[PDB]
Amino acid sequence: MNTLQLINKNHPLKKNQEPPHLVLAPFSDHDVYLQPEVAKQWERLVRATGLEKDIRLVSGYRTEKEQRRLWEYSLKENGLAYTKQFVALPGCSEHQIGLAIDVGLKKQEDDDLICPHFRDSAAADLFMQQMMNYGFILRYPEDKQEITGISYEPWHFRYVGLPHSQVITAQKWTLEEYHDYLAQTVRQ
Amino acid sequence: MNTLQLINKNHPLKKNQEPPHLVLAPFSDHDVYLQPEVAKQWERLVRATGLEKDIRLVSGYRTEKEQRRLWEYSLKENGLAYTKQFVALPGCSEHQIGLAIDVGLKKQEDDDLICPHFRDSAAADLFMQQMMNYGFILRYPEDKQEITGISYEPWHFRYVGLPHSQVITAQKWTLEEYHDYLAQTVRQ
Ligand SMILES: C[C@@H](CP(=O)(O)[C@@H](C)N)C(=O)O
Ligand SMILES: C[C@H](N)P(=O)(O)C[C@H](C)C(=O)O
Ligand SMILES: [Cl-]
Ligand SMILES: [Zn+2]
Ligand SMILES: [Zn+2]
Repeated sequence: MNTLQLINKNHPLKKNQEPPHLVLAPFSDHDVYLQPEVAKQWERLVRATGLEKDIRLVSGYRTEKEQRRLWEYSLKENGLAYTKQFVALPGCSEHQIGLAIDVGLKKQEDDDLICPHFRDSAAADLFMQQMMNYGFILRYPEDKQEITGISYEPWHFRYVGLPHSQVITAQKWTLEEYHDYLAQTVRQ
Repeated sequence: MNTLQLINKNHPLKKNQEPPHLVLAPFSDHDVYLQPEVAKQWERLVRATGLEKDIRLVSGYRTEKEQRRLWEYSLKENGLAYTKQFVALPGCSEHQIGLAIDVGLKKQEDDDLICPHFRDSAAADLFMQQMMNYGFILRYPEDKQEITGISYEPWHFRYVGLPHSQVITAQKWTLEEYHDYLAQTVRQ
């Protein structure tokens, strides 16, 4: 189980890839499932930031079939442009390996399917200060769209574990750039 | 597509069972998947009742592994007796075939994933007046626990389609009793 696995349009999942072990993750108002270490660190993060009343887990594990239904729904409802921007192709979603969390605010009207609100908020600010100390990175940062192939998603966090999350966040890297960095270092 | 399939402790899913067709379902704050006709009738029901801003889809299709992890979670958090009251055994949940919905109120903060709040509100009252006209039944009514093997769940609805849901609801039947009725009637 590689917590650093790069999954995107250029690196899709293999169909022989073992489905992740899963557990039900806490701090949601519905059933969300995550790889066990991810759930454990998510829980540690929420408790340590004391954000129990302020944030919630919106989305976790999705099967490929589910990712395809999500994709097809957004394509139909929101059009190809929006969908390519904000939804990963089936086979290319981190949600399919149980290492991705979508996080939202608990006091939200509007709250949308594809783009849960995790912006303009003291809680989100605190979450962004401590996330990396529990193994999470902001997967799709602003102005990295050409590197990640995905538009800015303040709600989507990827578990990579320590110290990777701290290294990545401090350098304001994407996971793509992190792999580039590691490959360049073994190359030198 | 057997919309009347009886799934419970005494009638588990087989792995003769091909997985359900699935679509992303509307009127939720996260990704919920349902069999297509279920999602369609759910959407019609919410629009007809004008409850788009009042209720939400909490849970839909759940894989067998997910049901197992949900059950294991409840065991840890709530103990065995509570879990058996409210959570179907893995392999015995209607959620695994995509014909069940858990419904909650859209305004509820820190809602319970196991037992979503769905009583003492005008929204729930109106939903209970119209659900059966769109193919849904209250799966686990309050005075039927010896028949269903499950405690009263005001939030849990099962799609059986028309006219079945109207027949079942007018008789204050369970799906168990409905099956016994159809069986008994055939022998006439
Ligand atoms: C790129 C992400 C989009 P998301 O899952 O955060 C959004 C659909 N909720 C993915 O599809 O894996
Ligand atoms: C977990 C909730 N109590 P449910 O999903 O409404 C219970 C139902 C019997 C099932 O586990 O399918
Ligand atoms: Cl399908
Ligand atoms: Zn996501
Ligand atoms: Zn249910």
